[PDB]
Amino acid sequence: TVPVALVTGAAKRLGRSIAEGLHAEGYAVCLHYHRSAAEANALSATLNARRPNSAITVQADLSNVATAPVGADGSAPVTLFTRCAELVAACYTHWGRCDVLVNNASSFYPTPLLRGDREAMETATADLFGSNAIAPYFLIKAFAHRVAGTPAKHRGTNYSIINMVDAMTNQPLLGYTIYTMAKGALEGLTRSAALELAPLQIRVNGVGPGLSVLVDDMPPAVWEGHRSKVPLYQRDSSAAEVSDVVIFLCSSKAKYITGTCVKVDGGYSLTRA
Amino acid sequence: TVPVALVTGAAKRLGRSIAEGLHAEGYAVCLHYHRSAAEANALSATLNARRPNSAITVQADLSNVATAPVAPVTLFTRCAELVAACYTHWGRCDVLVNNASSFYPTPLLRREAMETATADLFGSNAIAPYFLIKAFAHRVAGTPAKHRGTNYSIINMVDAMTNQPLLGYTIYTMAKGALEGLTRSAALELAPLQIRVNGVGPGLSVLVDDMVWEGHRSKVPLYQRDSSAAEVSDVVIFLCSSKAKYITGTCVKVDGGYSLTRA
Amino acid sequence: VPVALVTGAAKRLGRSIAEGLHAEGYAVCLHYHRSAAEANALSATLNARRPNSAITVQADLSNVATAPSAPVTLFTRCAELVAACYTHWGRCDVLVNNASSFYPTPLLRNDREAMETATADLFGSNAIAPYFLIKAFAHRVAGTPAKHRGTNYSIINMVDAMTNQPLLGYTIYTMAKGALEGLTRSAALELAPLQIRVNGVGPGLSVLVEGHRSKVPLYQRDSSAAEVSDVVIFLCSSKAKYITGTCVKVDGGYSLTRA
Amino acid sequence: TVPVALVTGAAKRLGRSIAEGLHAEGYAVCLHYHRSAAEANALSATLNARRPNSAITVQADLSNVATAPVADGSAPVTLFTRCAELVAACYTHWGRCDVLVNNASSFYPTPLLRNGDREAMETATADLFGSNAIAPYFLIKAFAHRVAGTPAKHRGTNYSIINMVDAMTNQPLLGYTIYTMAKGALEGLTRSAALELAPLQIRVNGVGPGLSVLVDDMPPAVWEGHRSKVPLYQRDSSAAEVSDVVIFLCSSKAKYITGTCVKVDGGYSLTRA
Ligand SMILES: NC(=O)c1ccc[n+]([C@@H]2O[C@H](COP(=O)([O-])OP(=O)(O)OC[C@H]3O[C@@H](n4cnc5c(N)ncnc54)[C@H](OP(=O)(O)O)[C@@H]3O)[C@@H](O)[C@H]2O)c1
Ligand SMILES: NC(=O)c1ccc[n+]([C@@H]2O[C@H](COP(=O)([O-])OP(=O)(O)OC[C@H]3O[C@@H](n4cnc5c(N)ncnc54)[C@H](OP(=O)(O)O)[C@@H]3O)[C@@H](O)[C@H]2O)c1
Ligand SMILES: NC(=O)c1ccc[n+]([C@@H]2O[C@H](COP(=O)([O-])OP(=O)(O)OC[C@H]3O[C@@H](n4cnc5c(N)ncnc54)[C@H](OP(=O)(O)O)[C@@H]3O)[C@@H](O)[C@H]2O)c1
Ligand SMILES: NC(=O)c1ccc[n+]([C@@H]2O[C@H](COP(=O)([O-])OP(=O)(O)OC[C@H]3O[C@@H](n4cnc5c(N)ncnc54)[C@H](OP(=O)(O)O)[C@@H]3O)[C@@H](O)[C@H]2O)c1
Ligand SMILES: COC(=O)C1CCN(C(=O)c2ccc(NCc3cnc4nc(N)nc(N)c4n3)cc2)CC1
Ligand SMILES: COC(=O)C1CCN(C(=O)c2ccc(NCc3cnc4nc(N)nc(N)c4n3)cc2)CC1
Ligand SMILES: COC(=O)C1CCN(C(=O)c2ccc(NCc3cnc4nc(N)nc(N)c4n3)cc2)CC1
Ligand SMILES: COC(=O)C1CCN(C(=O)c2ccc(NCc3cnc4nc(N)nc(N)c4n3)cc2)CC1
Repeated sequence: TVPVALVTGAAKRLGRSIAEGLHAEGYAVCLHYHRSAAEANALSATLNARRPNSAITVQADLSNVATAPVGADGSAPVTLFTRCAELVAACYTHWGRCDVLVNNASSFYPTPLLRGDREAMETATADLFGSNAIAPYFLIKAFAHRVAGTPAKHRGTNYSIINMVDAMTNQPLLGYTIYTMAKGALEGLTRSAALELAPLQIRVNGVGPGLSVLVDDMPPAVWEGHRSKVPLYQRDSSAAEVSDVVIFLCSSKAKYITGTCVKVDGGYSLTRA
Repeated sequence: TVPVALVTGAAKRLGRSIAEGLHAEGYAVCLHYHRSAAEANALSATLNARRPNSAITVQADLSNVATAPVAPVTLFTRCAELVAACYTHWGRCDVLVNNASSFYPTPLLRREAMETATADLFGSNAIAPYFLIKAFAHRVAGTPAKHRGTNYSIINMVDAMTNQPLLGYTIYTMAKGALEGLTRSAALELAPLQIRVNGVGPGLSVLVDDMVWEGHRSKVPLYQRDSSAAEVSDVVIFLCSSKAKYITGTCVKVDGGYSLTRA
Repeated sequence: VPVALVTGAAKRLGRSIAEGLHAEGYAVCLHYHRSAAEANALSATLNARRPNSAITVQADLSNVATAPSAPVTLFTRCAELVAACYTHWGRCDVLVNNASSFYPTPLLRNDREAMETATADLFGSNAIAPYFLIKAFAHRVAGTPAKHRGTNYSIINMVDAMTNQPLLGYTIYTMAKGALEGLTRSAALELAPLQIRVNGVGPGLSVLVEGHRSKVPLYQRDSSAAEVSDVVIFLCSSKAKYITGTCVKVDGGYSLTRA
Repeated sequence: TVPVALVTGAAKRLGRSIAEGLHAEGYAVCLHYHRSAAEANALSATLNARRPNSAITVQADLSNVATAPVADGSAPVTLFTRCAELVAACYTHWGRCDVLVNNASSFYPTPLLRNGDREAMETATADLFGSNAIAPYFLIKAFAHRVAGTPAKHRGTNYSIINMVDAMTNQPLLGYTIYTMAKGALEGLTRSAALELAPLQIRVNGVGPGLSVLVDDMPPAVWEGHRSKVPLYQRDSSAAEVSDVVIFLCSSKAKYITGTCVKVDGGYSLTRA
């Protein structure tokens, strides 16, 4: 009877803020994580403490690789598609529903054209394309099938899919090609899924941050200079300044919106060198 | 500290729903109208009944023309006077919604009406907005930083569908392209004053039953209908809320996936 | 012998476009506003290489009234431009909307008349004159009996690669270019049945009158005039006959940059 | 002395016309193919007949799969390896590669929604993404590497990369999600590679057809019905109407253009339902 949100990469930063923002609205939240088990279980505890049985954690590698079956007798590697189906399944198993999907998990590191390895280049392609593009596709598919399979009478009235894209990829970041192409893929998914799932009343939108919760592992004057180029406030956003938009888009007040993106970027994309 | 919204073309349809939506969030509302005096006054009455002194009306032709006093008055002056009306009455203006807009054909293919059409469609949709944003920014720049609002917001009502131009509506389409440029340019220049500038583009919203009505309706992917006024205004209201304080220079399409379509 | 009308033809890109079209065989109507000397000299060069292959026509393209029956509107001056082509050579196959004022209209200081002249000048040259010119052009074609019509009608609007990344203080200019982009799309749709193609070409930084230069990813300079005009010429060629309603950025990657 | 173009999926339709159009401008042309051996060899023969040693054919599956071991004896060949060998082929035979056209592309439905069912699935993802996006990336990588490796004194003066994108993908075709995502990934690559390869004076641009040489495998009236939708001419383009734009972009006349797309669609993207 309570709406259910699945949030990938939910353990920290903008994914946490999204899970939290949805939770404040009344959602039960499936918190996905890959490597951040401690932070995800802690976040779950906070949410459950405020409202019993309003959170769970599920672990999955969203890289475009087949994982190992759980080396022994009777099985076959688990495809990304299956791990994605199981994520959505986790929501139906536990709460009997899934109303909101947020595709937030994403790897982000350089793949330069101009310059051990083989494994680097192979793994990077799978990981960056998986997390940013191919997993969202399969996740959206599982999500869609399970609404299609729900008798109209038992269906939700506010199905929403949010894809976290990037406001800045038309102005690409030097050396981040695979990432950038993956976000471009994700933007196509938004449009194409919004079109094909319209008859089911599944809305599909994007939210593209500019600079948000900027990692500060660098000279302060450099961190500071990066920041200062956002026209608005001359700083990166907080997590909530992004997650609040995600929340609105999922609200029944946004039910005519589909197939679109909202940049949250402090006018950063308006800039030129 | 009641914040003040100026909404152009506020008397009916989407402008009314925006005035109402902002009113419900606590704004005092300057309702601009041109010809729809009766409807604007009635709406002001509703809002004032709910909350005393929370609404006024001001009349202005937003066409790019000079008018008379019975000095012809230029569009720039009428625009400045709109923003000034807000300061005179409540001593502030926090929100501006550029909503008023003419919309009729200017076919390229089968000089009196040509020029008045140009002035009207360009003025309402583009030039008046520019002047309004100018007046708005000047009043803020002139307010000592101590006494400034904390959530200045300008929303331009654009069009989701103008990349897929409506046949025979060239001037209108160009004016909306001009408005999109104003959104980006104003968002950049006013950032240092923390004035956010965004657009909202409806697709098909609140169709008068021109008969065919079912024709257009039926190729909106989402729901196969046009939107209600609130389905648009709610987005406007969000964009004006402090929760949307990192958003500037951008547009939100409210079109039910309509722009995703092809012939 | 096809005819091109080129607004703002006296110097810089307008001149390189006139020249580039002339080298392809076009007769060229060179429009100018103030640059009479330069336009007449250019016309002399072109006529010397090929007799009667160029003329000059003067018009303020600002959205004002000027000079006489009674005040002459922008619409009329625009019609007269296209008419000059038909009168002299009995045709007009290519239109290039190139003429364009470009100067600041700040929202924040750092009155009035300067603003109401600026509005009419920047919107007129960049957007309103183009519309009327496109209108005049389309009517002359619609009125030509089909068997007597050209086979490669082309309109090119000079837009701006960089206006999604607005130049600080240039709001009316930017809005006018956004207006011109809509004209491109709208005219391309409505004139398709007459086989009039309508496209845009957007320079980044071209022929600067260096800080800015060094910011361009490709070559770290501004373009030459020909680096822009050659694109225009291609779009006008029969090889480009399936292209309409689109823009080409000629910007050296400049619009790919961020601050 | 003679500039060299590599054209992927060159055997037929738009890729043949591109190879032909480059050939007419003086290029030697590496014509890659996958399943169309006969057409590619026949096209090579025409080009060689017209100008001796001005064409070669080379075969590669550009699907994102590992392939042809040394019956085997050993290790699987990576897509990246096959891609590098394509560009290598050009250097081995003619000592250069000036132009790369990423034209090969698979195109068939991947519906979100229902009514070889997971090999099909898996092979669709690798094939659509591979041909349309991942192989282009690796090809662009190999190409840039060989230029970077060329002493500036032995470097060509007109290096050009063209990615065949799609004018219509912002108006997505119902049921072709993966294809659409893949083209959005290719658009990312265009922008990103244009930025990163600028310092080596490698230009990187896209050309997006609307409807070109439309397959007529359907009731005439339905075929006529589809073309009739194009506002310009009410027909699909010919192959040359597309390839001539490609050729222009590669010409020295286009040397200031990089990081952009050119729609060749007859105004088709300007339409709405
Ligand atoms: N922050 C920004 O300035 C910014 C800017 C533009 C766009 N965005 C987009 O906004 C979203 C959120 O931003 P963010 O900064 O919060 O993201 P983030 O901190 O970089 O990480 C998001 C989460 O994604 C998960 N992830 C990465 N690769 C994965 C894989 N192979 N399999 C499963 N999960 C994987 C990680 O989960 P675990 O820790 O559990 O392993 C990570 O915690 C991302 O999609 C991002 O690309 C962010
Ligand atoms: N409705 C849609 O499907 C749709 C679609 C795309 C975009 N939009 C945009 O959304 C906004 C609102 O849509 P709408 O249908 O509610 O608007 P609307 O009914 O067509 O008109 C809005 C108001 O604009 C005022 N107006 C028109 N010309 C004016 C002028 N010369 N001077 C001063 N006021 C003038 C009129 O005020 P008076 O009645 O007082 O004279 C009119 O009531 C418009 O900007 C529109 O372009 C709407
Ligand atoms: N150069 C660049 O870096 C750049 C960048 C982006 C876009 N563009 C676009 O490309 C085009 C050409 O650029 P450009 O630098 O060569 O242009 P430009 O030198 O600034 O000026 C073009 C011509 O426009 C004419 N003009 C200006 N105002 C006019 C008016 N009111 N009525 C009639 N003519 C008027 C002038 O003609 P007269 O001299 O005869 O008076 C001028 O020579 C322009 O549309 C421009 O916006 C250029
Ligand atoms: N035709 C159109 O209306 C249209 C519209 C929009 C965009 N485009 C784009 O323009 C380009 C050309 O159009 P087109 O219609 O000529 O293309 P096409 O006929 O469908 O096929 C292009 C070639 O791609 C090759 N290819 C497909 N999958 C491959 C793979 N897994 N590995 C290696 N090669 C593979 C095929 O080569 P083999 O035959 O040798 O196996 C095929 O002949 C494509 O990128 C397309 O996306 C075309
Ligand atoms: C080779 O390295 C370089 O050339 C630069 C890359 C940019 N750089 C940065 O510090 C930096 C970090 C984040 C930037 N963008 C914000 C962003 C975008 N997308 C993201 N996606 C995910 N998944 N996670 C993020 N944190 C993220 N951040 C931009 C620049 C310094 C070194
Ligand atoms: C020459 O006439 C024609 O070719 C068509 C034009 C489209 N048509 C319509 O009924 C129609 C009406 C509104 C349409 N768009 C919605 C829209 C967009 N912008 C607007 N702006 C303002 N200011 N007001 C509106 N109502 C408005 N509506 C699209 C088609 C039938 C006749
Ligand atoms: C208030 O002044 C300023 O803030 C800056 C404005 C930018 N500036 C420049 O030197 C400058 C000049 C041209 C620039 N863009 C190229 C451009 C774009 N459009 C044009 N349109 C026309 N019609 N003519 C041009 N020359 C032109 N140039 C960008 C920056 C220094 C001072
Ligand atoms: C599930 O099937 C359907 O719903 C429709 C799909 C569209 N359809 C078509 O006949 C069709 C064919 C090509 C269309 N687009 C042109 C196009 C775009 N990209 C392409 N890419 C490649 N690689 N090859 C092409 N031939 C190609 N064609 C659009 C519609 C009929 C059935």
